[PDB]
Amino acid sequence: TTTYPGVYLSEDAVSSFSVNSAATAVPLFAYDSENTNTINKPIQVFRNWAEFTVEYPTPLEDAFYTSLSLWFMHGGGKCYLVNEANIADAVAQYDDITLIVAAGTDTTTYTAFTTVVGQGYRIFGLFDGPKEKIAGTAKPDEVMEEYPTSPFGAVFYPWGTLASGAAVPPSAIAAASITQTDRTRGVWKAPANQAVNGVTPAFAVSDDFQGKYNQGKALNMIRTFSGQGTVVWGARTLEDSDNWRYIPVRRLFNAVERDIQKSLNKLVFEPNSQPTWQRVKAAVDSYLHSLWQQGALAGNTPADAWFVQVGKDLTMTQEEINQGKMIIKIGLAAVRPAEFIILQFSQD
Amino acid sequence: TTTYPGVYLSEDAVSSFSVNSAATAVPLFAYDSENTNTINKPIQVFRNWAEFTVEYPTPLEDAFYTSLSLWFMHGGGKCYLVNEANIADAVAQYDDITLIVAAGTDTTTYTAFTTVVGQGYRIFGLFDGPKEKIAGTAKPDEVMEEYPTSPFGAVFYPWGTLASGAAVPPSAIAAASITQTDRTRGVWKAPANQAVNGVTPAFAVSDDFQGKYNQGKALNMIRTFSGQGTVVWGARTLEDSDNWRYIPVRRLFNAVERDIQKSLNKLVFEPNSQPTWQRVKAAVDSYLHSLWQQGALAGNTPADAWFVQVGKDLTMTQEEINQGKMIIKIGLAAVRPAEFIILQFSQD
Amino acid sequence: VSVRVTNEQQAELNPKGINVIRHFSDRGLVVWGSRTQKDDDDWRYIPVRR
Amino acid sequence: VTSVPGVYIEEDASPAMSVSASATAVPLFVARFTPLKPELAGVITRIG
Repeated sequence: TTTYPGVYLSEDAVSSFSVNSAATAVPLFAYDSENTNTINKPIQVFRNWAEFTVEYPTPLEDAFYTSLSLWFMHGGGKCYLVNEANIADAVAQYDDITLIVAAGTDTTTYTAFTTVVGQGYRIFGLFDGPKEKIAGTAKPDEVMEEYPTSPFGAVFYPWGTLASGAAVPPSAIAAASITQTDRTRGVWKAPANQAVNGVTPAFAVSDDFQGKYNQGKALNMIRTFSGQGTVVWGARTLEDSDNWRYIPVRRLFNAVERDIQKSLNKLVFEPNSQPTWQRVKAAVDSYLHSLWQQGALAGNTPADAWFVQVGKDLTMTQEEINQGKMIIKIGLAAVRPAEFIILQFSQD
Repeated sequence: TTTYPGVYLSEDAVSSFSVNSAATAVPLFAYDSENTNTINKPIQVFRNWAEFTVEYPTPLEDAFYTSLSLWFMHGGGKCYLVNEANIADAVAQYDDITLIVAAGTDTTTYTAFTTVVGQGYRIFGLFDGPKEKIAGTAKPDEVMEEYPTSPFGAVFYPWGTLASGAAVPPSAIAAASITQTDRTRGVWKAPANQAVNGVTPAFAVSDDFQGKYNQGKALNMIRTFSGQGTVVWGARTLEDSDNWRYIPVRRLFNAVERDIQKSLNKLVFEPNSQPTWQRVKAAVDSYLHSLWQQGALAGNTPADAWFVQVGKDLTMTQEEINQGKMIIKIGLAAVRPAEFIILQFSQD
Repeated sequence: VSVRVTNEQQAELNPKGINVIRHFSDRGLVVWGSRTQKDDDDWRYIPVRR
Repeated sequence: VTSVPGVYIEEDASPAMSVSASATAVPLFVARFTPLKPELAGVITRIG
């Protein structure tokens, strides 16, 4: 208003915006409801190794005690611990969960995993394998119907044994390989050849028993080589479709949208006009261009690597503008692991 | 009126209109009247998994408890639960029912299903199969006269067993496949190859026992393959006529009119003139053009895919205009599943 | 707020257009929704009316 | 499908496919043998 004479001043209305990167690793673990040597509190929050020792002063032998001791020993960070009846509540609240691992629970865990997928929370679990010693005489399929088929998760069979103490479920071994990966070099690279320390596998599998379990589903054995030892081996998800294999290409799309959806919550109820459309289009591709130089998604002439478009008649025509909708679409081509390396000799 | 001198102002009389999309999945279930471990309230309304657990604290073994636990575990939403004597009341009130499934009730359910079809409520039920083990020696027809022949419904035989607990009636298994279909990719695609999780079929059927039950009626077995598992198989309704087969082509016409009939309730008692006829004609085809680019109904030159016409002498001549009637007709060609894929080799 | 509203009955109250005061964890209380009463495509929004 | 304003997330799903070749080898033999265990009497067995 301009009621009285004098010196008035106004400032800018709106400023720029951009997305903040990630967290990339916050797991919740699988407590057991019938367990005794533990607290009756369902949800615990642990931040580092310090308070875990003052809460649990004695070294135990249970599967959860051997799992968190393997998480923190390879780095690790803020990790939760919930009972196996309250996953569907704990994911919908804490707003930062990435991994649902199974610390030796199978039956009631697979139902609570596919529950929070059904609402579309964009999460990535990972499961256990069978207990001991597939004989390898026959039956390649009947050990694989007890696992929920979905593009979220792997199984990690061979059951490392932790020669210091008792056995370790392999979800903890797989979760430790992701921690020293995203801290070292990105999330688009597979938790594939980074070695773990202090864990030996109980079995020696083969070179060819990997072969018959590489199609259909994704056993993803844990095999020890000469030189580098006790390393993980194979990064494959449960389906075999040419869009959704290769666990790192799933986690790339899984973490490239949880930072855009987190940022655009302060841009709703904004006027659906022309200066909005040229500002979101100029803010998204400035995040992808920072992601293309880092080697996350492959392609020259970076108009070929991705595309962003938003407008008035290419998308969201006039009648659905009157309903308030503001629809966009972006598409990008990620990288894939070089799982097979073949090389040809000739004479020329 | 223009009584006194001064500045008057008027505004526009009528504005544009368009249709709102859909809901596509609100089921009501089949309670049992003689059941004891339950509430005597006939009509319950459940919205998600939270209040279902506080109402039913103990895990039970009854057919309805195993049905809703399979609905919510694959996503799901707002679902009702009515006794088997009050379907004819609950559909006529709540104005959003789409599916009438049978949770292990056959005798009194088939009468209440065909009741609300008789008033033309445009609904699509789905039924159970026979109990166990067609021997396959003979008799292809005598298991199929106890089912009401209508273009609404299927049977879904093999009675999945839910290896965690007790048996599951296959109406719940079929209803879970529709939920992760319309959320993923449209309603015109059949609940056909999207896999379910945590349910194993009790039987292994055949490759050819599907064959003799594919004509006449539509057994639509549930068969487990290698790789992808426990998937549904076959989308066929009860008749074999070349207009009404293929369950997705029924639900396409079933949901393309429940949004036009919902919208035109605010356009009755409007003057039947020339500016009305050019406005409904320009509002319907702007909804079909949004539906043609999405791949719902097939055809190039989109004047060939549908047609809309409304006028004074092509339809609704002068005498039935004096009775108030405003009749239109629109016609469109949908898509159909590629149930059979044959391929021919040659040499040229 | 006096009564805590959740997202599953936000779906019912956002048609028959009435607005809602929401509670969030990080930023506290906030107003939510900007729809007027009568729901033809002429004026369904507060600013287009104002 | 959309009631609370919020922000919604959505992806495009498609069965887009390609074809890769297997090997034309590894038969089975139906001669007579002497198995060591009774479950190896009449079932197909993979030999590496």
